Amino acid sequence: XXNXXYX
Amino acid sequence: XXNXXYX
Ligand SMILES: *[C@@H]1O[C@H](CO)[C@@H](O)[C@H](O)[C@H]1O[C@H]1C[C@](C)(N)[C@H](O)[C@H](C)O1
Ligand SMILES: *[C@@H]1O[C@H](CO)[C@@H](O)[C@H](O)[C@H]1O[C@H]1C[C@](C)(N)[C@H](O)[C@H](C)O1
Ligand SMILES: [Cl-]
Ligand SMILES: [Cl-]
Ligand SMILES: [Cl-]
Ligand SMILES: [Cl-]
Repeated sequence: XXNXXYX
Repeated sequence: XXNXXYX
């Protein structure tokens, strides 16, 4: 993970 | 990707 979003 | 670094 480590990313974010939101999709 | 998804991992990091820095090499
Ligand atoms: C992770 O490194 C890339 C280069 O490969 C940069 O372009 C990017 O800004 C950097 O990402 C940030 C944001 C993220 C992905 N949510 C994490 O918090 C990382 C550690 O920092
Ligand atoms: C997403 O990350 C930001 C930056 O650290 C926090 O401010 C935010 O609280 C966080 O979102 C929470 C709530 C969410 C979107 N429902 C998910 O549970 C994420 C993983 O954590
Ligand atoms: Cl994560
Ligand atoms: Cl992070
Ligand atoms: Cl999402
Ligand atoms: Cl690197």
